[PDB]
Order: sequence, then structure tokens, then C-alpha cells
Amino acid sequence: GTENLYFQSMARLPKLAVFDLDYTLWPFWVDTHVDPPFHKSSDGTVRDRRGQDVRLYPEVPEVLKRLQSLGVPGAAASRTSEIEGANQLLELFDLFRYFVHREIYPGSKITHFERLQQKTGIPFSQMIFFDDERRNIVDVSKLGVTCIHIQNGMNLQTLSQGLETFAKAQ
Repeated sequence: GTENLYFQSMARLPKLAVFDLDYTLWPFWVDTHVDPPFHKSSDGTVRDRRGQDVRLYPEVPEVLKRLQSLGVPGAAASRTSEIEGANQLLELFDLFRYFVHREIYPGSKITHFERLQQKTGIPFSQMIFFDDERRNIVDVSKLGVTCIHIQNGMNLQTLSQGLETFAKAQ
């Protein structure tokens, strides 16, 4: 039936997709490997104050568009010390629209997740989380979040695999 297909499809999806920043959305540490502030050049390339190029992993825009097409809102959770620079990159890559709720500061990821739950009201069991660091996957899984370990940046295959893992885990 049409309503059954619709509601079953809705129920299989996470209610929040949480992303780390460094090595998840972009291939570097924002507090170490680049020299802020940043700007977008006339050719459309974002660069740091020494003229070094800064970009997202190539499939990140498509990944985030796909989540949006599925109705899954986003959040950011990063321990970077370069908070201003991280927020400037979110602006320059046109990602603030997707990442409404953000915990960007040094600290425990368990603290980040507590604060994201407060800001969104979403139970941990209805969250999915993508992170390059296995230790974060181990820790945040203890809260009941479905945690997907990233290798070599976020991409479409990782998103697909993650969503299926989440759907099976219910």
C-alpha cells in the first residue's frame, strides 16, 4: 500500500546525520595544515592566507545533497582548536545551510553529542555519525548512535553503506 511504503521508508532513515570536519569533509586538520583566514578566489577556489588551496573531498557536496533529498538534517561535531577557521570554511563551501547545529571546540565527543541531543531533541538511537577516527566510532557507539568509520574521506559509497547499516540496526 502507498501509505505503508511511505511510512516504512521514513522509519528506516536516521533523524540526524552527524559529521566530523577534519578528514571527513576535508582532507586536512584546519588548526595545523593551513594558515587562516580563508577566501574564495576569482576562479572559485578557496585558498588560505599563503595561497594554499583548500577543498572538500570531491563527493561531499553530492553526499550532503543526497541526505537533503532524503529529508535527513545534518549536524557537525569537531574537536578542532581553530574554531573561527572551521566556521569560515563552512561558510565559504556553502555548508551552513545543512549544518544548522554545530559543536566545534576541543573537548570530548561525548560532550559534543550531549549538546547536539539537547539542541535537536533527537534520541541517540536515531542518529548516524561519520568520523575518520576509529576511537570516536568506539566511544560514540556506546551512546547508541550508529557510527560509520570513514576511510579516505566521506563519499557516496560510505553514505549508502551507512544508511543500510542504520536500517538493518533497528
